Amino acid sequence: MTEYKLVVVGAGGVGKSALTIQLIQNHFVDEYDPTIEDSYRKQVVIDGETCLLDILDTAGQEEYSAMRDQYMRTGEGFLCVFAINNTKSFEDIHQYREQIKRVKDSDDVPMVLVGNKCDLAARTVESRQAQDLARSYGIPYIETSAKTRQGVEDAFYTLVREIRQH
Ligand SMILES: Nc1nc2c(ncn2[C@@H]2O[C@H](COP(=O)(O)OP(=O)(O)NP(=O)(O)O)[C@@H](O)[C@H]2O)c(=O)[nH]1
Ligand SMILES: [Ca+2]
Ligand SMILES: [Ca+2]
Ligand SMILES: [Mg+2]
Ligand SMILES: [Mg+2]
Repeated sequence: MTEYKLVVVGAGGVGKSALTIQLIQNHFVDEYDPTIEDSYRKQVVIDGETCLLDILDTAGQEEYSAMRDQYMRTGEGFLCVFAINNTKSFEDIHQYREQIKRVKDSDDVPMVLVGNKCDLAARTVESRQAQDLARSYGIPYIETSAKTRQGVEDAFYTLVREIRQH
């Protein structure tokens, strides 16, 4: 069956782990344990196709930036996550995209831009700003909440559907 290698990237604390765990395990992780690098796999049906999701949950703490080249080489599609209440995290997206672009020697890498924590009211990144950023990369923008499950399946499934367009 078809296997899709997804890699979840973004700054510390934006909710990469919570998003992934909500998707695979269907619960919300409230506590904050910084990730080094974890792998998750789950067989799922997407648009009638039975497939395997191979998801790499990566480190947002910059001390581990050295590991980025390895996973960027392996991954087929990248979920670029920021938090809507964390401007700096949104600004950090460009540094992730650039490295992906270098490593893949491509600017048609399957990606989805994700604005997570859309359940919180402390918004400093407005939807339209993120929409504009994603437009410049030629990718979708999707808002999520790992807490309420809003948009979680759509984000990852859209990433799959982007890999398929390539
Ligand atoms: N309200 C709310 N809190 C969230 C959401 N996603 C994550 N959080 C909270 O934000 C904190 C950090 O989440 P986490 O998933 O660990 O972030 P991370 O990006 O995986 N961190 P790291 O890069 O260090 O591995 C946790 O306390 C988590 O509960 C969300 O959608 N809504
Ligand atoms: Ca919990
Ligand atoms: Ca692109
Ligand atoms: Mg994490
Ligand atoms: Mg503003």
